[PDB]
Amino acid sequence: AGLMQSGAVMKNSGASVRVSCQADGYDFIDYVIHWFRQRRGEGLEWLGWMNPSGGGTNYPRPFQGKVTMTRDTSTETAYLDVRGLTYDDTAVYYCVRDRANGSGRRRFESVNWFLDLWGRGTQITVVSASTKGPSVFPLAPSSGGTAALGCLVKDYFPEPVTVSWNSGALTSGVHTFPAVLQSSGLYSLSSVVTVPSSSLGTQTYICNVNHKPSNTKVDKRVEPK
Amino acid sequence: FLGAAGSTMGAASMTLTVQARNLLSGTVWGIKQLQARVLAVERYLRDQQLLGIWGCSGKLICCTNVPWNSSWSNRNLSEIWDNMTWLQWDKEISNYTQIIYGLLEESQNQQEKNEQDLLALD
Amino acid sequence: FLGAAGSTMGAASMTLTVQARNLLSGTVWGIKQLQARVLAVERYLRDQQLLGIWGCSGKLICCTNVPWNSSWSNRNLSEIWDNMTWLQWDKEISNYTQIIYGLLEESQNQQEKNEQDLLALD
Amino acid sequence: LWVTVYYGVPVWKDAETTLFCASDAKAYETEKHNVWATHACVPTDPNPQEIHLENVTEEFNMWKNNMVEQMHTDIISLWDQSLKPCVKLTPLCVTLQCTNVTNNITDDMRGELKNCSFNMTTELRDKKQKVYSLFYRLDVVQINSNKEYRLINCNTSAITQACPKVSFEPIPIHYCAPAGFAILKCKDKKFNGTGPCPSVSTVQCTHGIKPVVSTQLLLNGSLAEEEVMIRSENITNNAKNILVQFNTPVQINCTRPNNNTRKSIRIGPGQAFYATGDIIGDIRQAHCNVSKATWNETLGKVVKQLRKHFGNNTIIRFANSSGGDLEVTTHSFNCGGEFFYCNTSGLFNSTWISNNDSITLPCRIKQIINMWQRIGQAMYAPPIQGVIRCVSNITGLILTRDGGSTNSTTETFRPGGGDMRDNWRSELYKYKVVKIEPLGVAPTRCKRR
Amino acid sequence: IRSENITNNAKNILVQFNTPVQINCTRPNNNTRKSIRIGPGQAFYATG
Amino acid sequence: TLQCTNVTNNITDDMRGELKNCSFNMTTELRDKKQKVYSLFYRLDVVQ
Amino acid sequence: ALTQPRSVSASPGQSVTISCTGTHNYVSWCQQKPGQAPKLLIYDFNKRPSGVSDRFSGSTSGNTASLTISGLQADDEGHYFCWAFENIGGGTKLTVLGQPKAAPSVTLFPPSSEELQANKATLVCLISDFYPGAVTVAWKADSSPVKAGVETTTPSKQSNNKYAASSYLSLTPEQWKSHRSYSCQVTHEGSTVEKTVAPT
Ligand SMILES: *[C@@H]1O[C@H](CO)[C@@H](O[C@@H]2O[C@H](CO)[C@@H](O[C@@H]3O[C@H](CO[C@H]4O[C@H](CO)[C@@H](O)[C@H](O[C@H]5O[C@H](CO)[C@@H](O)[C@H](O)[C@@H]5O[C@H]5O[C@H](CO)[C@@H](O)[C@H](O)[C@@H]5O)[C@@H]4O)[C@@H](O)[C@H](O[C@H]4O[C@H](CO)[C@@H](O)[C@H](O)[C@@H]4O)[C@@H]3O)[C@H](O)[C@H]2NC(C)=O)[C@H](O)[C@H]1NC(C)=O
Ligand SMILES: *[C@@H]1O[C@H](CO)[C@@H](O[C@@H]2O[C@H](CO)[C@@H](O[C@@H]3O[C@H](CO[C@H]4O[C@H](CO)[C@@H](O)[C@H](O[C@H]5O[C@H](CO)[C@@H](O)[C@H](O)[C@@H]5O[C@H]5O[C@H](CO)[C@@H](O)[C@H](O)[C@@H]5O)[C@@H]4O)[C@@H](O)[C@H](O[C@H]4O[C@H](CO)[C@@H](O)[C@H](O)[C@@H]4O)[C@@H]3O)[C@H](O)[C@H]2NC(C)=O)[C@H](O)[C@H]1NC(C)=O
Ligand SMILES: *[C@@H]1O[C@H](CO)[C@@H](O[C@@H]2O[C@H](CO)[C@@H](O[C@@H]3O[C@H](CO)[C@@H](O)[C@H](O)[C@@H]3O)[C@H](O)[C@H]2NC(C)=O)[C@H](O)[C@H]1NC(C)=O
Ligand SMILES: *[C@@H]1O[C@H](CO)[C@@H](O[C@@H]2O[C@H](CO)[C@@H](O[C@@H]3O[C@H](CO)[C@@H](O)[C@H](O)[C@@H]3O)[C@H](O)[C@H]2NC(C)=O)[C@H](O)[C@H]1NC(C)=O
Ligand SMILES: *[C@@H]1O[C@H](CO)[C@@H](O[C@@H]2O[C@H](CO)[C@@H](O[C@@H]3O[C@H](CO)[C@@H](O)[C@H](O)[C@@H]3O)[C@H](O)[C@H]2NC(C)=O)[C@H](O)[C@H]1NC(C)=O
Ligand SMILES: *[C@@H]1O[C@H](CO)[C@@H](O[C@@H]2O[C@H](CO)[C@@H](O[C@@H]3O[C@H](CO)[C@@H](O)[C@H](O)[C@@H]3O)[C@H](O)[C@H]2NC(C)=O)[C@H](O)[C@H]1NC(C)=O
Ligand SMILES: *[C@@H]1O[C@H](CO)[C@@H](O[C@@H]2O[C@H](CO)[C@@H](O)[C@H](O)[C@H]2NC(C)=O)[C@H](O)[C@H]1NC(C)=O
Ligand SMILES: *[C@@H]1O[C@H](CO)[C@@H](O[C@@H]2O[C@H](CO)[C@@H](O)[C@H](O)[C@H]2NC(C)=O)[C@H](O)[C@H]1NC(C)=O
Ligand SMILES: *[C@@H]1O[C@H](CO)[C@@H](O[C@@H]2O[C@H](CO)[C@@H](O)[C@H](O)[C@H]2NC(C)=O)[C@H](O)[C@H]1NC(C)=O
Ligand SMILES: *[C@@H]1O[C@H](CO)[C@@H](O[C@@H]2O[C@H](CO)[C@@H](O)[C@H](O)[C@H]2NC(C)=O)[C@H](O)[C@H]1NC(C)=O
Ligand SMILES: *[C@@H]1O[C@H](CO)[C@@H](O[C@@H]2O[C@H](CO)[C@@H](O)[C@H](O)[C@H]2NC(C)=O)[C@H](O)[C@H]1NC(C)=O
Ligand SMILES: *[C@@H]1O[C@H](CO)[C@@H](O[C@@H]2O[C@H](CO)[C@@H](O)[C@H](O)[C@H]2NC(C)=O)[C@H](O)[C@H]1NC(C)=O
Ligand SMILES: *[C@@H]1O[C@H](CO)[C@@H](O[C@@H]2O[C@H](CO)[C@@H](O)[C@H](O)[C@H]2NC(C)=O)[C@H](O)[C@H]1NC(C)=O
Ligand SMILES: *[C@@H]1O[C@H](CO)[C@@H](O[C@@H]2O[C@H](CO)[C@@H](O)[C@H](O)[C@H]2NC(C)=O)[C@H](O)[C@H]1NC(C)=O
Ligand SMILES: *[C@@H]1O[C@H](CO)[C@@H](O)[C@H](O)[C@H]1NC(C)=O
Ligand SMILES: *[C@@H]1O[C@H](CO)[C@@H](O)[C@H](O)[C@H]1NC(C)=O
Ligand SMILES: *[C@@H]1O[C@H](CO)[C@@H](O)[C@H](O)[C@H]1NC(C)=O
Ligand SMILES: *[C@@H]1O[C@H](CO)[C@@H](O)[C@H](O)[C@H]1NC(C)=O
Ligand SMILES: *[C@@H]1O[C@H](CO)[C@@H](O)[C@H](O)[C@H]1NC(C)=O
Ligand SMILES: *[C@@H]1O[C@H](CO)[C@@H](O)[C@H](O)[C@H]1NC(C)=O
Repeated sequence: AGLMQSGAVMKNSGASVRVSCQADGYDFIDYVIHWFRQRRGEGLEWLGWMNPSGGGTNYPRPFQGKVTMTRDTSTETAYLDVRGLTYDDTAVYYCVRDRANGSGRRRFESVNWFLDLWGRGTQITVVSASTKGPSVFPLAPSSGGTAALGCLVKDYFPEPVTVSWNSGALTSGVHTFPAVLQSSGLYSLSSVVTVPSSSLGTQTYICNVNHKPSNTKVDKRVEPK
Repeated sequence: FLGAAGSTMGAASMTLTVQARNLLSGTVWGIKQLQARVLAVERYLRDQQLLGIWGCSGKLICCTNVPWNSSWSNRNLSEIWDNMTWLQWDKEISNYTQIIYGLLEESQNQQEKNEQDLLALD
Repeated sequence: FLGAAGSTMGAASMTLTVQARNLLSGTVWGIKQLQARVLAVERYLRDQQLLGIWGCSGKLICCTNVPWNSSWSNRNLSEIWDNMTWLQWDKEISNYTQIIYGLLEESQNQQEKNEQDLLALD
Repeated sequence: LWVTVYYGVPVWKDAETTLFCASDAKAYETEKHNVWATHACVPTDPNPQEIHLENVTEEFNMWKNNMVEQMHTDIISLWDQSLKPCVKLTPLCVTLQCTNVTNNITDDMRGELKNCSFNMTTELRDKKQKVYSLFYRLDVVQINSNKEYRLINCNTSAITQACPKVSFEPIPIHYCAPAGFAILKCKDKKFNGTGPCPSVSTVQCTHGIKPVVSTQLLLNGSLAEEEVMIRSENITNNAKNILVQFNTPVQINCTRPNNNTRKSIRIGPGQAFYATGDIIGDIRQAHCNVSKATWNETLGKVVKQLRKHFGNNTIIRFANSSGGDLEVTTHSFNCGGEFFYCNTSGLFNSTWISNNDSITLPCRIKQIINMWQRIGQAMYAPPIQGVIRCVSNITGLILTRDGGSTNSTTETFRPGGGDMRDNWRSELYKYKVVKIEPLGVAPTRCKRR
Repeated sequence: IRSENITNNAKNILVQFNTPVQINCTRPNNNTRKSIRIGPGQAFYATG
Repeated sequence: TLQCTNVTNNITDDMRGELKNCSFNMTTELRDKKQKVYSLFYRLDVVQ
Repeated sequence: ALTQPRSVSASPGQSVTISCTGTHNYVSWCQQKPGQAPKLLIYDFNKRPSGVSDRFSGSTSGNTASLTISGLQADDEGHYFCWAFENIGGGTKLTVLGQPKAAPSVTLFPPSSEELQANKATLVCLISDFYPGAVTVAWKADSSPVKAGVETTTPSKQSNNKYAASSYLSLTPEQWKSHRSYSCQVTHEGSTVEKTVAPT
């Protein structure tokens, strides 16, 4: 049974979008729906609730007018709306069934609210539009723990992005970390190598990258000073 | 419950207490079991009525101021509590139940309670 | 009618006569109150049956040839008619009602009326 | 000590049975065939038959109750009944060449009503029937041309027309139980719906109750007495709607202020339709008026009666609804047959601290309901000629608490509702069904022969 | 095996097994449904 | 009335036609409009 | 606004507590397996209902409220949370004790002189080869933590199973000259580690 969260989706600062929780396996009309949000490594947050009977809801004070959660009884579906989007709304969004509240004689009853049934969630990602080939910056070693360096690459879109070390000739001691959604609505990451201490001056190091969605390949010579 | 109707009458006499236990034990298609429970109640009450109008009413067992009739299948004392069963008896008895009832319900308490009045006065 | 269930048992004993008064007191949506009256009658009759199969049947009050059980909450004589009430008792009693019934309905009249037969003969 | 049993003892417990109505006598005489729906409902005990109870206390739970849902299934049952033989409407889901209005009635009543025109079955089968009628804006819907509309229901749910002989007047009903079952009747005035109630009577024929039909606002209901009362199954649970009962009657006067005209359309045989005709004179919107300062002082005594739970000093605020269907987003109700939805927005834009005309809020009329989410069937509310005016008392309210996650900073309320069962709980708060057992046995030194 | 009087051929014969017979039935096609709208309310359900 | 035909897929004469692809008008949600539609049926649901 | 740890870790088949703290209201508990619908566990501070393993034992002590677990099964890897009405807990990534307590490695890198030539100061903190992949990170300008424009990743698989993650600070080059003792600070399993850079 369960619930049908629509798939993840990207949109844009400002703007607005609609998200679908389809219900199968019981009484759409009985029971009550809630919505919840987890941002980038964040304690989850309440969004709002709807009794699917008459339609009554309650938006918490800081989200009133922001959100617009609704239902269609015939389609047996729950819907949600969000407006004037900001990066601060980058997250994952669950609908969820309470059985202990709502119309109908069937009630499991609990003092605490029941979060019985869970939609899989819908990840919402606000990415300011266009694409923009990225911008690479060299992070060099310097002043023990054997030397280490890399190149970061910044404010691009969309991911992924290729980074290689001397046409990828070297792969000893390399790691290319996950992207990061900055506030700006664009991404940024970095590729790192570690090396011996005498390996500088002699052996030298550069970054190959390409963001082929923008068709932009780049070579940057990284140097500690 | 109806444990051994094939055990003889004298054996069966020991308990008459569970057949009288579960005998009540506490939309169309829903109308029906109502129509059934109601006549189960009527059968129970027809019983209790035929009972009370006899000197019986005192539940289960009840001696009576009318004896036997020869012709009503002359038999013996050990031939029935030790060698017969219940339906075994009433299938025979089918042929005389009516005037049995008739004489109980009349010639008994009616006389008996009027005679009682004749002494319930002095 | 149910006047003062909070009055003690010895006080409440004075009349048991009105709770037994209004207890009967003389289309769909029309089927329902029929379905209700019928089981009110069944409850009344389940009562009267559980009653008659006990030596009681004689309405309201009825002494009985079985005493007490220690463990069944050993208490005192003035602690209950002068200091307790009805539900107050039966909530405690909930834990033993069944075999109470079981022993009454069996070990009493069945023995008692058979012994009676043993003297209702001579 | 021996044993001895007693028949008629004072013992009962938590049980719930089937129960029957009671509709007294003076309702029985009004000639004209059938009433409300109480066809075989038996009249009321003309004397108050109740017994006060001495030193007894037991626990009422107004939500764990049942006779509320009894009355709920009862009323949707008789709802189905009421219309069951009434006139069908299948030839109305038809295209609708329409337009707006032609009279000096301001944008305050601009269009909204519609003057649709269309064909129809005659009495016979062959001929069509070019006709026209007038409708509230919420009965119709565009479809992608001049002005052809659809009725709202025709993509969801068929519709029957109420028999005009029916009248939508709530009448005091006495719910009365069978024997073996009693109604414990709480008789304090301070019982927040839950817990044991000391001050109690025993009763069987509960008082005459009108099943008033309204959202947010509770009409013609029962009074509270000294200190207005409020009830929640656990208000800390914001989602638990809050139900409040007044000690003070709120005057309310509603009016649909236009003189209508009726059309016995003949979609025969037998089945006759009833349409709107053109209106007499001016056109003005239905609405309601309420005494300003009484409103003021009742919401006073309320906001006084709440901070007890939320600190003697907390920030209070009210508002218009959180957005729902027209039934819950407005004061939905019936008066004189037809059906109002009142913009209760105007009576909540307020913020409350610690310890002149009169209010005119407008309502719009709709004729197409399928209430209790009972879709699959809709009811056509037939028209009424003349004007409609409506005296009512307001006695309670259904509300929603905002969940402003703080500590006890600011808490704000709005008119809740949706679930109709509360309008019953709000007069069921004071009753409990108990199954009595007349049997009780005690040990005692008494012997039989 | 049971018959009201099998010599009466017309009396159908009813037989009961001591042995369960395994049977696996299959309608082996993946269908699709049509909520045709012959409304209001009444919705038809067709084969796709 | 039911303007029909047979099948269009490689499914052998073992499943030749039998199912039918009928097409026809219908009541809409409303009363006026017709509704040109089509559905598939087992051979024993239909007749020439 | 409830407590709950940042991460916990333990060997299979053991016995572990998870604490969440706020008010005497009735907590309840639920379960995020990764990419899985949450699955409610225990309702109303103690009792487990239908289709739930006895191994889970919720209790409380007022304001605080915890969940004991019998027999650690790794099929229960993931996140766990408590709630009490609109007040929510902040998740708890319970991992299992497979391999050793891996002390992380922390590297802090300055803004490229070419970032300075494009006037956007960007500082990086990088955590590598750690386990369990469950760390938190705050910054420190001079002697003061910061709220503005900090982003941090979610840890993941390195080649050698152990974990990797990144923190990015975006400040403008004068904002980066203004505090000297700029610094990144991590907490891995209670052990608090720091690194620092200054404008030079
Ligand atoms: C809910 O609340 C709303 C909002 O308040 C109400 O709406 C009100 O509705 C009423 C009727 O529906 C409206 O009444 C009409 O008023 C107009 C304008 O009258 C003004 O101007 C004249 C001079 O031009 C003044 O003399 C008027 O003074 C009236 O009131 C004073 C007291 O304030 C009184 O002393 C005056 O005598 C005068 O009253 C009437 O006097 C005599 C008898 O005493 C009477 O013959 C005369 O006609 C006066 O009505 C006032 O300042 C007025 O012209 C209207 O009358 C005419 O037109 C209608 C339409 O054809 C005819 O039916 C009628 O017979 C007249 O020919 C109305 O009387 C009112 O304006 C309106 N708004 C307000 C703010 O009150 C709702 O009614 C309420 N509903 C419910 C259910 O509660
Ligand atoms: C009722 O009874 C009837 C009659 O018996 C059943 O009808 C049978 O139905 C099944 C499925 O519905 C038919 O199976 C299909 O077989 C074909 C032909 O396979 C033959 O040729 C290849 C080489 O060309 C052989 O290797 C095959 O050997 C298979 O069987 C042997 C054992 O006998 C086994 O060891 C082999 O590995 C092979 O099995 C499968 O092996 C691997 C995994 O083990 C698997 O990846 C591979 O695909 C093999 O299926 C055999 O001699 C075969 O091509 C079909 O597969 C492909 O097409 C379908 C259609 O797109 C795909 O869904 C599927 O994934 C493959 O792409 C089927 O497997 C069978 O022929 C048919 N008739 C008989 C006589 O068995 C009903 O099913 C029964 N129903 C019920 C309810 O009881
Ligand atoms: C609602 O719309 C209907 C349309 O079906 C209106 O009815 C028709 O209204 C027109 C004018 O709008 C009438 O026209 C005039 O009729 C008179 C008398 O026949 C004639 O003297 C004029 O020359 C002109 O033709 C028309 O007759 C009338 N028909 C009917 C059957 O009513 C109706 O008036 C509209 N109502 C409102 C309140 O807008
Ligand atoms: C709450 O109680 C009041 C007080 O009675 C109700 O007001 C009543 O409104 C109804 C119409 O809804 C009136 O009925 C009609 O009355 C007129 C004249 O009285 C008559 O011509 C009609 O045939 C019909 O009987 C009723 O009279 C009126 N009450 C009084 C005393 O006049 C009100 O309706 C109740 N609340 C609700 C929501 O209905
Ligand atoms: C509850 O109260 C809020 C504010 O107190 C109301 O909010 C308002 O919503 C309406 C409709 O969404 C907005 O209206 C727009 O107004 C323009 C110009 O008058 C009109 O041409 C448009 O067609 C549209 O209706 C309005 O801007 C917005 N804000 C305010 C301050 O009114 C809300 O309507 C109320 N809802 C209920 C159910 O009471
Ligand atoms: C059962 O019969 C129906 C007839 O009502 C078939 O539907 C129609 O099938 C034809 C082809 O047989 C489709 O024609 C083609 O349509 C596409 C897309 O519109 C177009 O690109 C081609 O140029 C050509 O016109 C037609 O669209 C389609 N219509 C509908 C409403 O389905 C159906 O395919 C038959 N099914 C089977 C299993 O035989
Ligand atoms: C009512 O029926 C009349 C016919 O009696 C309709 O008038 C026809 O409308 C159609 C529009 O598609 C035209 O094509 C015809 O030429 C019209 N005249 C005829 C048939 O004589 C009228 O539109 C109908 N009105 C409705 C359905 O609202
Ligand atoms: C609305 O409230 C008023 C309160 O004034 C009610 O009037 C009272 O009605 C009751 C019963 O009808 C009487 O016992 C009181 O004496 C009346 N009050 C006065 C001052 O006489 C009125 O009946 C209510 N209307 C309703 C409920 O429809
Ligand atoms: C609403 O309109 C109708 C129809 O015009 C009015 O009915 C007439 O009313 C007058 C005055 O009461 C009578 O003299 C007529 O005999 C009535 N005729 C009909 C056909 O009903 C009605 O009065 C209007 N409403 C009001 C309140 O006056
Ligand atoms: C609601 O209607 C009633 C009755 O029409 C109004 O009460 C009258 O009020 C006037 C003054 O406002 C008095 O002169 C009358 O004696 C009152 N009569 C009755 C029967 O109450 C009441 O004021 C109206 N309220 C509103 C807000 O319109
Ligand atoms: C109920 O009344 C309120 C105000 O009394 C209405 O809100 C107004 O809506 C219009 C819609 O265009 C806006 O232009 C106004 O600005 C609003 N009022 C204010 C004060 O801003 C509301 O639309 C009415 N109806 C409902 C259903 O709530
Ligand atoms: C919100 O409540 C206030 C009352 O405090 C209403 O205030 C009105 O303000 C307008 C102009 O700003 C005045 O013309 C009115 O006379 C005021 N009325 C009152 C009762 O003070 C305000 O109208 C309310 N909002 C809405 C939408 O009705
Ligand atoms: C029968 O056909 C339907 C429709 O093509 C299949 O439904 C899809 O199934 C796949 C695999 O299970 C899913 O990934 C899709 O999301 C399903 N889509 C829809 C719209 O249902 C169905 O799976 C097919 N039957 C079987 C046994 O696979
Ligand atoms: C469905 O209805 C259409 C009309 O919309 C029918 O098409 C007509 O068929 C008749 C056959 O007797 C022709 O004479 C007409 O010329 C056709 N076109 C029209 C009326 O525009 C179609 O045959 C119907 N299909 C069915 C009933 O299966
Ligand atoms: C007993 O039955 C016989 C039948 O042989 C009959 O003659 C006799 O009258 C019966 N006894 C009485 C008392 O009627
Ligand atoms: C029945 O008893 C009689 C004596 O009354 C005796 O002569 C006869 O043999 C007995 N027969 C049977 C079958 O008991
Ligand atoms: C009375 O109850 C006790 C329980 O302590 C039990 O042992 C005893 O058998 C009971 N009395 C009889 C007569 O069974
Ligand atoms: C009960 O009676 C006993 C004597 O049988 C006595 O010792 C005891 O104090 C009494 N207690 C109560 C509470 O009546
Ligand atoms: C009728 O009113 C609607 C509502 O705005 C408007 O769109 C339309 O133009 C109006 N038509 C006429 C003929 O007045
Ligand atoms: C209501 O909830 C609160 C907090 O969750 C709790 O203290 C109380 O026991 C609950 N039940 C009530 C008030 O009946």
